[PDB]
Amino acid sequence: LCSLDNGDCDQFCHEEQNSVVCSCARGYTLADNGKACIPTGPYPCGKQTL
Amino acid sequence: IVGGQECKDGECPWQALLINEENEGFCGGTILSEFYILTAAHCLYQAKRFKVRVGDRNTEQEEGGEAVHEVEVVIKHNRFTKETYDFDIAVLRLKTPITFRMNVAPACLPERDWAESTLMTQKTGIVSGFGRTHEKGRQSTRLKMLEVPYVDRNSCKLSSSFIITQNMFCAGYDTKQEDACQGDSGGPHVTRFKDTYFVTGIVSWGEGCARKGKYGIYTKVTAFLKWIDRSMKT
Ligand SMILES: CCc1c(N2CC[C@H](O)C2=O)cccc1S(=O)(=O)N[C@@H](CNC(=O)c1ccc(Cl)s1)C(=O)OCCc1nccn1C
Ligand SMILES: [Ca+2]
Repeated sequence: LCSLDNGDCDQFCHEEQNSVVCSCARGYTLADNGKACIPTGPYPCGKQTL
Repeated sequence: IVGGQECKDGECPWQALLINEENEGFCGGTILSEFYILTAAHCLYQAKRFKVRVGDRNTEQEEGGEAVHEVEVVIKHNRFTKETYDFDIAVLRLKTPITFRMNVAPACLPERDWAESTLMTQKTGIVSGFGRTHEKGRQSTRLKMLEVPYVDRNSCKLSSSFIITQNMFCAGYDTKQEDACQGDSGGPHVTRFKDTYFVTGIVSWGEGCARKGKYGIYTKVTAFLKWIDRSMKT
């Protein structure tokens, strides 16, 4: 499931009781879809300042 | 860095440079947060006093985004072995917090299980620093980056004349003349996943630089994530 395209998670994918659970690093919030990770600030970790 | 490319504006913003008494960069670091820098424990024996410079891309110009930070506390792993460079990890708390901006941003700390199963099974990571551009050369005045293939533990252990511990992994090319080099130690090894960069390594050591059948050796950050998390609350 997390093997199948990271279970559709933007970031952290964990298999808990047969199902995918997505989570996000600090400075990100999980979207309504329970998969995408949304920055909370202008300089979230792991983003090039392009 | 031997070979690879210059870090262009905003490309390597988690790059930190450890600067000695005489303002010479000797080691790299990775910005984890406004207060915490990740580096190699062995870098702590390279200078009696040192500071951390962030947002530096040219060590012969003032691009204007550079800032120097005093280290409040050094957190070295108690099991660091100078003889083997085992447990080659340190965390620096700065006296003053970093202000994120152009060329100044933190790398994400991954969760261990996901990092090992997902990140370190990607083809390549990216290493960066102001280290030497040739094995017996001088250090770079430009911040450089290099894409380095992950190397399976077995091939790596075969390759090394020195001990490869469980706190180490291997990255770079067999024959191709691109590698990290002296001065890059302590700097970032990051892995891109869906356009987000996670810290996966610390530049630790190598048998010279870019030698045939020899790889760069990186502290396995994934094995120290709880140690890093614990250090960052004191
Ligand atoms: C035999 C390896 C070695 C050891 N170590 C390590 C444990 C083992 O017991 C041993 O003997 C010690 C000293 C020198 C050398 S060396 O001369 O062969 N290679 C140099 C240069 N290459 C690189 O830095 C890299 C290449 C690819 C990546 Cl990735 S780092 C090095 O590793 O310097 C690290 C120290 C340092 N950091 C900043 C400044 N300095 C001086
Ligand atoms: Ca500069």
